[PDB]
Amino acid sequence: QTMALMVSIMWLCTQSMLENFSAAVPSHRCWAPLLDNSTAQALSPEALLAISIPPGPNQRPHQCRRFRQPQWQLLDPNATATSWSEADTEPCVDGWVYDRSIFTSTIVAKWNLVCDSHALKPMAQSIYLAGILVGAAACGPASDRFGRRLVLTWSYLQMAVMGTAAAFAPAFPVYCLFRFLLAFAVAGVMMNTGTLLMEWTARARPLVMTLNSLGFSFGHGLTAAVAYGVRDWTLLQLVVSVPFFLCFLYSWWLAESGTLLRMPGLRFRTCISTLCWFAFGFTFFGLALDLQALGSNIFLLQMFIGVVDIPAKMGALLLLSHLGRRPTLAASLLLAGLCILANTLVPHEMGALRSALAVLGLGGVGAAFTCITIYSSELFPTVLRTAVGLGQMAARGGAILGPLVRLLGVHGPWLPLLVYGTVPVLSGLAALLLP
Ligand SMILES: O=C(c1cc(Cl)c(O)c(Cl)c1)N1CS(=O)(=O)c2ccccc21
Repeated sequence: QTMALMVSIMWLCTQSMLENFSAAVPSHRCWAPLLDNSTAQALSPEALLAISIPPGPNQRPHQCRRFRQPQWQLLDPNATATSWSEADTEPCVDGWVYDRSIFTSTIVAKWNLVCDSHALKPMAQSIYLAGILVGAAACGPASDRFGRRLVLTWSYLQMAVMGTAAAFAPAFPVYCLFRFLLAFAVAGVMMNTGTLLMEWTARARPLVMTLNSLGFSFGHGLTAAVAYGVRDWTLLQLVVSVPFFLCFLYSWWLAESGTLLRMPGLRFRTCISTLCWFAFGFTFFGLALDLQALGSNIFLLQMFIGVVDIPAKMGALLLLSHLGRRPTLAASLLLAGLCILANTLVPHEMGALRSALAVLGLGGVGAAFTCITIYSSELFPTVLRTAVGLGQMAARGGAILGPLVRLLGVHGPWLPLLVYGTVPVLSGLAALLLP
């Protein structure tokens, strides 16, 4: 049934977007004696925070440095500001405390993802996407040998097990391994769902496709409410993985009640298709995992993303039927690129406009994915149609490289978004030359 696959892809969407909320970084500072000790520390907590922690980014108290001694010189206005020396600070060693207003417990606040380990969250996303790649590369022969239903049930069981395991992970490497196995099973489910929806009915192939995307969509759209309802990441992952335990009931139908010629042949079409897939995967998995910086409210941002991505990718099929395949694809790619570029061009004070631009860019990359996945079925004849698998592998590689460019935020907060806006523009300019 199509409804079962839609529910499955919606829950896989919740599992995928779980990383955007469980790895959210709140405003943090490390333990200070004049702010977290007993009453003897004294009134005016802002003055205590100012004299105990030097200023930092965005004219805020430094989230990564603490004063070893209380600097009373900055509190009295008669003295010159920024008079403290660098030697008076200590490397924020006494452990970090986090704001429990928005999120009560996250993977950043649990394992102390701080300056020295700030690359762990993008490294965790990269490990997840590498697990996705390994699963997509491995479950192929497994599905061809052991059957699609058996590997589907095994992947569902693995998703459930790894979800319940990562919900209670005591260490960071163990959590990374759990996420790697969960991503392996996610990729297995993805491959099986794609292989089944490609040939269950198909003329109706574009309709079925539009459909699994209206899918991941209703998804991010429902995962925002789930993240808003459950403030603890452990119980959040638990209640996200329980639906997979429920879907495991359909195992065994209720108990019975090669192709390397894609590179030399059509090399131009092959490289262009792989470039578009790489660009889409890169942009999507680089933007959909850092929504905290793209908007002011992550939940409202995701809800707006979904409610605007529904009609865009709905009319994407009308555009494909009326205007063609290449023109609408190039137009959507250029629109997404221009939106992500204007997201950096606009100042950060226009939060609503930044959120709107991010939503428009995500809708554009979704429409571009729809266009390219409809066009890949006609770029190559039946003899060459594993070009689709090669494009999928290229998109997975782009997804993997996605979080790796986010490390450039030290050189500037706009560089990752600058790349996320520049890559789709070049992708559309290259796809414009398609026949
Ligand atoms: O990862 C993939 C993916 C990769 C390949 Cl190679 C595929 O063939 C397919 Cl169908 C999906 N995503 C991530 S997503 O947000 O679910 C999402 C939403 C909409 C379209 C694709 C897609």
